[PDB]
Amino acid sequence: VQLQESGGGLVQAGGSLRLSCTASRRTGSNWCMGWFRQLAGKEPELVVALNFDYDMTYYADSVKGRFTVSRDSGKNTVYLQMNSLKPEDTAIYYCAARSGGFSSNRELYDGWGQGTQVTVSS
Amino acid sequence: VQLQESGGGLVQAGGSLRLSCTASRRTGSNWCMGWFRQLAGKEPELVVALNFDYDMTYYADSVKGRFTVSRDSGKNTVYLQMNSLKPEDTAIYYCAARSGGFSSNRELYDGWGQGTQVTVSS
Amino acid sequence: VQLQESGGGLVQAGGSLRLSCTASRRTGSNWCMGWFRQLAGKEPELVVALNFDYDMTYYADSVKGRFTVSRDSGKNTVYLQMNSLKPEDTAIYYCAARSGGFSSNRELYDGWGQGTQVTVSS
Amino acid sequence: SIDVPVQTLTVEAGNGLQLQLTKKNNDLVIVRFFGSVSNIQKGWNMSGTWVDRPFRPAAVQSLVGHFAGRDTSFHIDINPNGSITWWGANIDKTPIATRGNGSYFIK
Amino acid sequence: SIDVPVQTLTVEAGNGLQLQLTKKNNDLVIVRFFGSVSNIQKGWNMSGTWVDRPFRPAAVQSLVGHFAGRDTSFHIDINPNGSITWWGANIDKTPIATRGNGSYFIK
Amino acid sequence: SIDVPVQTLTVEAGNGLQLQLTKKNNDLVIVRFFGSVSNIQKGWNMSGTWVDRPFRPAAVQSLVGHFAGRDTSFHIDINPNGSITWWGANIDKTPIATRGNGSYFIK
Repeated sequence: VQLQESGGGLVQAGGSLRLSCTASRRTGSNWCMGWFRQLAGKEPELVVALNFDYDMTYYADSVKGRFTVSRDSGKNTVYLQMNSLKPEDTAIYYCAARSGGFSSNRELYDGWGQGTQVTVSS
Repeated sequence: VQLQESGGGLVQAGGSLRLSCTASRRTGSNWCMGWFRQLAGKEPELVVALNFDYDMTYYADSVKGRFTVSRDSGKNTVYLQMNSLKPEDTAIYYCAARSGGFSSNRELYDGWGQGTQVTVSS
Repeated sequence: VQLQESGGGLVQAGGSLRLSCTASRRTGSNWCMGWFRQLAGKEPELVVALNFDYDMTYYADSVKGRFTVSRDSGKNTVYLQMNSLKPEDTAIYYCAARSGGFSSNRELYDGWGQGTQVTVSS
Repeated sequence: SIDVPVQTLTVEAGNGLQLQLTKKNNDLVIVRFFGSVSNIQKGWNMSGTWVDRPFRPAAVQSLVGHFAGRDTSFHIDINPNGSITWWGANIDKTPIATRGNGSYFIK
Repeated sequence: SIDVPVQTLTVEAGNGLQLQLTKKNNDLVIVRFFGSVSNIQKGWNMSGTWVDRPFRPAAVQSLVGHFAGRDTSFHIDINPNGSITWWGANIDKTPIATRGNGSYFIK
Repeated sequence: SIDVPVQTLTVEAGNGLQLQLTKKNNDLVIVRFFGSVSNIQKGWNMSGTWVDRPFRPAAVQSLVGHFAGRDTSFHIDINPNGSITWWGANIDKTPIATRGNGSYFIK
């Protein structure tokens, strides 16, 4: 229900950046944690997600190969390693967590982060 | 009345002919309607059939790709569109409906039409 | 007395030798009868076996294609027909039987034979 | 522990497929698959014994089975009329061993 | 013979998949698959109606279904919160008929 | 509603496969598949805990399971002696997640 974010911020193009998100609780089965990408003026979209119970991931085609998501164990935490950052990746990234699998639909994501700005510069 | 047949008759070579068959009642699950092919003196054979519950079809090797069977909706009707009619396709086509899937056996087809003459001229 | 073994002995390289094994009783489902291979000094390993309930076999990579196992019916018997015998197949062969499938473990094999010396000379 | 009536039936469904049906409390049925299937097309009526009246369901029931030692699957339809429909892939002359537990209600 | 309470629920789970749930003795549920699944990726929440409260399990239940006329298989997760998770392969735009019987306990 | 005894057992079957059994009325058992199977050959005994006495059936039961995110499946045999036999395809070193609900009578 309650999430806390860390990392993000400004980064040179081609560079790297690491986002972290941990949940206070687990709401149920098929526990999923990831991030939503909100491009300025455009719609939010599920960019990255990890199913805890199945140890399986989903990647948006725009970030496939460049972005990686992994957890810890007794920490309830998910990491997002962002490599080869394009200028088009700059957005406010929201951490999201839910029970029931992956969803593109913002609604019934039991946790929704306050957001962390990721700015890509020269 | 179990079954009602319409269409058929006389047709030219390489031409086309349509056949219709409605049912008054459904006898159960895996509801199938189709047609049997009895050549002049030969042993009758299941030539075409459709499952209503599964939306799948059967075609005989000899008529594969030339014949097409379809339904509408609640009409409880099966339509047989025949194309590229060879002079060896001349037969009395019997309509048949059963609950239980596709069968080669004239056995139990709860509905058995009176038949309709189909002759192909050259 | 669970198992009774026969055959074996001295044979020329490239020649053939037959092993037999009958079981007094069946201990349950997934009933298997097979043979273990203990090379002088080395560890005993499952080399050949037949599941009665599934009519399916197992063969060790080294004896694949060369050795064959078949049963009878109302006999509870398994034959091992060994062909193309190599000088490296000189071992004591223990007949084995169990309920529960194939196992390399000298464990809950309910039947364990006293062995038979299979010798491949010049 | 509560005691309930138990009935038992073995059906040679045809094409090699064996069914072992156990009906407890005249409602819940657990079907066990045995034997080996062969020479059956998809959606076709199986060429053996129909399920006896006491074991017939009020509405159609699709029961999933598994081919032994493979990752492939099949399922069959027991129709209220007693007939069994094959709804796996087209199986040729080679028999494949068939196993599985499937349960259905009658009422 | 012992008679028991019987409750019924149909769920249009989404993506073409249809669920027919029968709950006997407020415990045993047999789900019957129907319809045709299409446009769904693995592990994704299904885009339709969730399972109603009286039918939700206490812990997650994986139910195995079969694709008619094929040797291919699938499973769904009915989560305690009522959501349905698709756990078969990714399916494109072409609908495939889905059948099978699965059972679970609620308590 | 009718009250019935409930017993619970988790079994580390070996090779990564985990079974959650629930026994109701000393008869009906539902097996829930969990974990990830790896390094196991077709027809081989699983290298772990055997099913405890109170959950052993009187006769061999085949339980179908499904591999997550794939269209492939397996089944296991619970033998009367408690041993679990693998009957899916041969699995290599890479583990595949295994789910499914299967049921069987003990009596």
